Amino acid sequence: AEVTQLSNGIVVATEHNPSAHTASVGVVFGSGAANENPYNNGVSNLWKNIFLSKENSAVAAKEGLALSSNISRDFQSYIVSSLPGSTDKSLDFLNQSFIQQKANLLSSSNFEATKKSVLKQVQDFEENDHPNRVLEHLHSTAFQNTPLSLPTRGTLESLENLVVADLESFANNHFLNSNAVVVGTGNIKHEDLVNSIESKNLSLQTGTKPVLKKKAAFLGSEVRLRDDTLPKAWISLAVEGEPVNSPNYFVAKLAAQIFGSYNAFEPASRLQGIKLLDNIQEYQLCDNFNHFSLSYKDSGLWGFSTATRNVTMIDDLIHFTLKQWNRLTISVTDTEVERAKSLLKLQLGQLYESGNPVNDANLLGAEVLIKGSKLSLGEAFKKIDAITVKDVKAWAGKRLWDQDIAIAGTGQIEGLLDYMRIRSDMSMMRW
Amino acid sequence: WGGFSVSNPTIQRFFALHYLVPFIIAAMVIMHLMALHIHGSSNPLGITGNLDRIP
Ligand code: HEM
Repeated sequence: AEVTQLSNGIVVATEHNPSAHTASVGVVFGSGAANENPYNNGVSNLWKNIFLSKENSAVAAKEGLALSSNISRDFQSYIVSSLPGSTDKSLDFLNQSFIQQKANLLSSSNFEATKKSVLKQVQDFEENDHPNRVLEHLHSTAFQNTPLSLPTRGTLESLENLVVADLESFANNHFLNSNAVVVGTGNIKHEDLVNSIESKNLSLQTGTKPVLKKKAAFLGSEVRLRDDTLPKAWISLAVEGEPVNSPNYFVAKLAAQIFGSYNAFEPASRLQGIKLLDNIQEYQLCDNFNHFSLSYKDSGLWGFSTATRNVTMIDDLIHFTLKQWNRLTISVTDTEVERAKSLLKLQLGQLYESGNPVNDANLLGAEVLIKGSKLSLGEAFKKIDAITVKDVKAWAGKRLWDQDIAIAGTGQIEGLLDYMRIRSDMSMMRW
Repeated sequence: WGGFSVSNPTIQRFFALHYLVPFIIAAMVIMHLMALHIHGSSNPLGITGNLDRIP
């Protein structure tokens, strides 16, 4: 990975790979869904679908080019893919839709066709995708009245008030030269990308992103969306975790790998070395679970999600899981730390070394915006190998022992008890 | 009475019956709580309580 700032202030990052048969060039901006207010929530989701509209995709398809876009809470990306030897054609396409000509995409015929397509997607998401809308409600109750609680797709009530003047106002404040990184992955080398950008002189004005007033803060709270006509119950639960650039960034990732993932219908996932599986397989308390560790610029979340049809024993599934989290402070063993070291190196080795240059362009550009450089995979492996049992017990006594939680749930969640009997399971009464 | 008036046999049998009836009350309190368990308590509104319960 090579990073280089040019004479006019453009940051170029490149990860060359000579054994790939494609190349990807794009632009990553450092503003996401957490840079909006509750009135224009959804302008980033509308800018993505304007880029991927049919009249834009038909111009790129005549040259042999494919388009991609991704909206997150801290960044956005607009990526063009081609063959290794058509990389200057994908730079001319990216020039003519972000720099030199943007008023033909925001015509009134193209805007109203795009807006009714996005309104159909958000309506279909809210009635059909139950594990993913419970995790979005967990962000809105844990970080409430703070910028980190807005959903990345927007809401159905906020999207119907957006006009074409809202999209031009968001682009003038956030699509700036001091907020952008030009990325390149696959079969493309660093010097041909720099010389191709420098051939077009690119005036590129000197604005600056608006700064936010409110800092993100965690609050212990809950939200319940009861629906008795649904067949299951979907629950997420979390504490406050680590941000990016934390010293305990990898220790929180190793603690979630100790408890891991589960699928009750796969025979090999029932044989894993996890002590929680002894409690929940006797009466078949759930269908699946997974533990996460999400990290953002300001704060983070650490917890688990689950789905079950055993709706009369929900209180045993929450009680057995939280009693295993207590063991990280008092009685975590040595075999559990050595097993989670090997499975964490396999997990993020498959994340950073897939064969997709579109996935690598998103991970590379999001990291240079925050740190200015990218940590290597060989240096991340030495940090994981130096974690001891005392490092885990020191982290869990600060973040997990007797702390506030955030809960979200939907479906047949009558058997889920009150806040204060789940909150009292965060300590043991033994010690 | 055990006799012709309130006398010595009256007081000696009143104390032995006084030791016993509190243990019969304790057995009827258990039968009282068994009938409470099948339907639960009422509430000051007089309407159903199956929609909102706390432990
Ligand atoms: C030593 C005597 C008694 C004991 C230990 C006792 C105990 C209890 C307890 C613990 C409850 C639970 C709910 C509540 O507190 O309201 C209850 C309810 C009730 N008791 Fe008693 N009780 C006694 C005497 C009586 C008497 C003398 C009556 C009536 C003549 C009575 C009639 C009731 C009724 C109707 C309820 C239900 C009230 C409701 O659910 O709204 N009990 N009792």
